[PDB]
Amino acid sequence: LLDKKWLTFALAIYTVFYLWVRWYEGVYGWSAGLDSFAPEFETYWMNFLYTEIVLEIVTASILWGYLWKTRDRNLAALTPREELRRNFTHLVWLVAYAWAIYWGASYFTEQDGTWHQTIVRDTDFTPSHIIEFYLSYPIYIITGFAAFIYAKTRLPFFAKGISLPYLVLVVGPFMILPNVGLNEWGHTFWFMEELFVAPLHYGFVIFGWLALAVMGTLTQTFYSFAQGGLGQSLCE
Amino acid sequence: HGEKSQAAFMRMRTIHWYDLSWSKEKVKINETVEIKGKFHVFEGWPETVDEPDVAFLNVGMPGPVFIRKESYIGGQLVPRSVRLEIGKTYDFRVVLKARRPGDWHVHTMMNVQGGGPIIGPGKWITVEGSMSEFRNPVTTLTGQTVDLENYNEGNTYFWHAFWFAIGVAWIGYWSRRPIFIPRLLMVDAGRADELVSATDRKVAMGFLAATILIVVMAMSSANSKYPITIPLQAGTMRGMKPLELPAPTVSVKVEDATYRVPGRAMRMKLTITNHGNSPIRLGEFYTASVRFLDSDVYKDTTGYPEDLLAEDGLSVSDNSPLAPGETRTVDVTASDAAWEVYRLSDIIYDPDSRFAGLLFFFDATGNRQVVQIDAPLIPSFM
Amino acid sequence: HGEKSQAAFMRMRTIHWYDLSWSKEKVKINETVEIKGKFHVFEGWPETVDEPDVAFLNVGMPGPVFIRKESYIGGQLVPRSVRLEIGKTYDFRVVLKARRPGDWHVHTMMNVQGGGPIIGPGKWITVEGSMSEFRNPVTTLTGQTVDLENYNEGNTYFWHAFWFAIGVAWIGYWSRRPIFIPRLLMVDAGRADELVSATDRKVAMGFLAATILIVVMAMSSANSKYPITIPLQAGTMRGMKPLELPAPTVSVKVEDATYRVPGRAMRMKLTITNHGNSPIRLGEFYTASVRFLDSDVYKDTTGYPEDLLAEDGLSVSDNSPLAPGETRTVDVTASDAAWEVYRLSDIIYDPDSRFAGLLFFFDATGNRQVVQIDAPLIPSFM
Ligand SMILES: CCCCCCCCCCCC(=O)OC[C@H](COP(=O)(O)OCC[N+](C)(C)C)OC(=O)CCCCCCCCCCC
Ligand SMILES: CCCCCCCCCC(=O)OC[C@H](COP(=O)(O)OCC[N+](C)(C)C)OC(=O)CCCCCCCCC
Ligand SMILES: CCCCCCCCCC(=O)OC[C@H](COP(=O)(O)OCC[N+](C)(C)C)OC(=O)CCCCCCCCC
Ligand SMILES: CCCCCC(=O)OC[C@H](COP(=O)(O)OCC[N+](C)(C)C)OC(=O)CCCCC
Ligand SMILES: CCCCCC(=O)OC[C@H](COP(=O)(O)OCC[N+](C)(C)C)OC(=O)CCCCC
Ligand SMILES: CCCCCCCCCC
Ligand SMILES: CCCCCCCCCC
Ligand SMILES: CCCCCCCCCC
Ligand SMILES: [Cu+2]
Ligand SMILES: [Cu+2]
Ligand SMILES: [Cu+2]
Ligand SMILES: [Cu+2]
Repeated sequence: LLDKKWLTFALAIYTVFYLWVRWYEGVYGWSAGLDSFAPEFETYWMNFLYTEIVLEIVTASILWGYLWKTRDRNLAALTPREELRRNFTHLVWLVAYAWAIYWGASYFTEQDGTWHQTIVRDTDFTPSHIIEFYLSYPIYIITGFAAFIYAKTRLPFFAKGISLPYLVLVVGPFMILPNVGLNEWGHTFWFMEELFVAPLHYGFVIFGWLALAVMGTLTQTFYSFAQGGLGQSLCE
Repeated sequence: HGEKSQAAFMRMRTIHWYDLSWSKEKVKINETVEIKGKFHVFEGWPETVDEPDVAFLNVGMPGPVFIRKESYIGGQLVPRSVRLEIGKTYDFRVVLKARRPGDWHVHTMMNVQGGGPIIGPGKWITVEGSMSEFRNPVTTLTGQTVDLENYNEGNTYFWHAFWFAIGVAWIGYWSRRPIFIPRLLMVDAGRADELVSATDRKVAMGFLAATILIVVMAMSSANSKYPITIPLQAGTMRGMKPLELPAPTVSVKVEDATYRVPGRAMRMKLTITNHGNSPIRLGEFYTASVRFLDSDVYKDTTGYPEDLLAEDGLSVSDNSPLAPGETRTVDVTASDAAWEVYRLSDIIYDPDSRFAGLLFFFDATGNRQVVQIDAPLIPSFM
Repeated sequence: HGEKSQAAFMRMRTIHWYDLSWSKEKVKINETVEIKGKFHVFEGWPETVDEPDVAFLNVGMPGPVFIRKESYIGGQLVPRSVRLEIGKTYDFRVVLKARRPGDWHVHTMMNVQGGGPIIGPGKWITVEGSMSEFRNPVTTLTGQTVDLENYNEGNTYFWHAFWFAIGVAWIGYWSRRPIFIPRLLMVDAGRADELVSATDRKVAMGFLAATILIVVMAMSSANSKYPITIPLQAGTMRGMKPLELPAPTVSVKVEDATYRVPGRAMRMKLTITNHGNSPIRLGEFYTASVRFLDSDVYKDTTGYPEDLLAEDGLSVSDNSPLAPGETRTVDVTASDAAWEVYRLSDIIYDPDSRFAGLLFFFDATGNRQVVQIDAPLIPSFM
């Protein structure tokens, strides 16, 4: 069996959910979403914020707890074939993480650029940020933490220690979320402008760099793949 | 739409918009709507806002639902940032062409370099038609007429697709062979020197030479066509002509101004001295885009936005005509739901509880006087 | 000489020099030449240039071929930076003493703190003689007369040579023994502790003590001699007295200004309204150090630089006398080889295609009026 159709679901769930989110913000961007003190803003975007934060907390808790509870206790007696299967599953997790990172750090981040360049910033909880800071960022954080936990709990290569590149790849992009404090502070106190290249945004930049640890993470996963079932063929 | 969020005192003492007018309330696609009026730069400009040395006359709107055809300060076009002087009054005019159907809240706003957006009163303007009918023709000094909606779009798409295709071809050429694990194992286990061999180096030399040559040829071709180009035209424009207003014949001294917390009313005691030679009467109090009117003295006919207009929201304790030379002290109450809807009552949250506004005094004949008032605004709780 | 490189619009709208005069065109060594004139700070000062809050009246020249004996703004000496006000006109006077023989292009220039050099018209001034005859005597408040050409030169040379000799003596003392390879080998192979031994430490203690003692003694000796010293005198000088010009009786409105690309001419349509009580006639157009003259109305007699002077370069479509109260619109063409030589035509490269200048109107009696004009300058290609 090896690589199964979990990869198709991993791509499709993010694609479909974010296409629906884009449709939602296209429908309610203006007209319940321009005036932050208007009553329909509360029912169309503040309610969205509340629901998404609650669901994110619940989903993160359930997913991480399940992955940690079902952790493999007897990793020593794991056959190379099952190890290859688990390596492919971890690669599917990494694919989901990469897709979520794309959606969060490219699509909705620049989408918030356009929104904040075309309208007057009205609050810290604008429709664009509701979708970017508090939906897409938590979603990719949850996916990255889940991938890290899966590697640590199923792959003997990633067990017996915390991989530094994986930890950086998972935690650095997470630090973009608390960095929103600098964004809000730097937009209300510093820089009465909408310059996207303002130094108030360098918090996203610096911690966006830590996603480059995917290179060390991926060579680690390549070595984990090539442990027992490295071949032969490869170098043969 | 981005207002009702800014600090109440900051909205009160930056820029006072008055004599606002809108040519139309409902337009077709490609139809023009003109917004006129005056704005006065308040003398007590807050220190947290940089002085309006670099200011831009902008339009508050949800993206380009209109295009700004023209904008004027004084009587001259202002496509760039302009310098304003504190205490001066300027007249402005913005011409908008409808582009996107719908109901849009159009604000006239002034962006200040180091202070941010100063949003004036917003008016609902209806656009009907189809966006597909919109045209934005311009005629160049080279004698060609182009539509700004789609001009250069094909060229942009072509060049971006071409360069993307070149990069994809490079990556795919290297991606025909196995990519990650065998190459990693070859590099690690012994010297590699086998995964990059001719004609790979020849392909790379061809790619590099073709890239440089194509860039040079494309630049030369884009030079032969469009032989006449100019750089982007930028730079703050000085010498904005301010309005030459006559000195007001009415002097007003504010003795205490209070507002109830909570409440929808603001109260102030004014000592009004009438100079000149006509009996005056207080007709309006404008504080922050909100016009409190004494209906027995003045009525709005310019179609001011209803949610910003308090037709009878201004009550004067003694609004009888004030004979010339006479000085009297009256209690003025400005009350309307707008005071809470636009969060003017949230000045209690502000670190500077001072208000500013404009008082409009009218005589029997109908001619009006504009006087500016500013004072501390003291909340009252008991 | 550094002009013809700066942006044309920046040269047009910073500072307008007029009424320039030169006392002499050809001087001997030690002879004085005086440069007089007026400069007007343009109201539309470009935002990229910092406001002339800190400005210095300088001289453009190839090094000290002249020495600046005196310089005045208003009527008072300005050896330091000065504060200028935008829109004001100041009169200046620079006194230069010839120092180096040759033919020198002397410019009056204004350096602005955050904008750089603003170079006025330059004039060729011939200096004859020998540099060896130049003297620059000054008399101090201590009652001694010194020549600034060589004062303190011997003392400077002596002290520098003395300290250089001390350092060379130190190095040579250590350089008598072998330097690099044996010392490196001794330090590496085992503990060294042999290449620095008494009396080397005694020589070093002597060097240190002698250095400190000589510095202290020399400072005390230089304090006993020259007991009276003052620090360097610096600081921007405020309160420059501007010229009290009468308000012009001529109002000019620029309706479109165009220049051909390529070409050596600039065309503009002006609406001139003549107030006052005398018939006026347009006699000059000054744009950037270039004076376009209508020879039938005015002739230059101040010896203006020929390459900057267009004697008949100004053509007015109807330059008949303009009766008081009369308003007429004329087409004004300013054409000369200077427009291309000084790269005024390279405003097409500029990111701000706006011009400014001065129009000089003359009546029959000969008295003149200065009016300032500024407008967008539109290139024409077809
Ligand atoms: C990593 C863990 C992430 C956790 C957060 C997830 C956020 C989910 C969305 C929050 C919505 C909210 O809060 O709003 C609730 C909205 C408010 O719209 P309404 O006024 O009812 O209009 C009618 C509803 N329409 C406008 C959507 C038509 O209504 C709802 O009940 C519908 C919400 C549907 C969400 C599930 C579909 C997602 C796409 C399919 C692929 C997954
Ligand atoms: C919108 C919410 C979707 C949540 C979907 C979660 C699915 C359940 C997670 C999980 O356990 O992994 C599913 C697959 C296959 O791995 P499994 O083989 O099930 O892992 C257990 C291994 N074990 C038998 C040795 C104990 O492993 C994967 O690679 C799953 C990737 C799914 C896409 C990422 C979604 C994460 C959203 C926060
Ligand atoms: C918020 C920012 C995160 C800070 C980063 C710190 C974590 C980085 C290192 C790391 O992840 O290791 C913790 C473990 C991995 O195993 P170990 O660290 O070896 O210890 C396992 C025992 N422990 C689960 C109690 C920790 O991983 C887990 O066991 C996590 C799964 C269990 C947690 C599930 C409950 C959380 C619900 C919200
Ligand atoms: C790899 C990222 C793809 C992002 C595509 C996207 O944002 O799609 C929304 C946009 C919306 O424009 P449109 O298709 O006209 O439908 C409008 C519906 N709303 C307004 C809700 C978005 O177009 C589509 O839905 C095309 C489907 C692409 C599938 C990968
Ligand atoms: C890595 C490069 C960082 C350079 C910082 C920068 O560009 O700051 C511009 C800003 C100048 O402010 P300005 O651009 O004039 O802002 C105009 C808009 N307001 C006045 C509202 C802030 O300077 C500061 O306030 C100090 C920045 C400290 C960086 C650690
Ligand atoms: C207003 C001047 C701001 C200067 C900022 C300098 C930033 C340097 C970062 C090392
Ligand atoms: C090393 C490649 C340099 C290319 C220079 C091309 C100059 C063309 C002038 C139009
Ligand atoms: C350690 C050497 C300090 C020298 C001080 C000399 C003071 C002299 C006062 C004129
Ligand atoms: Cu609005
Ligand atoms: Cu005002
Ligand atoms: Cu020169
Ligand atoms: Cu001038």
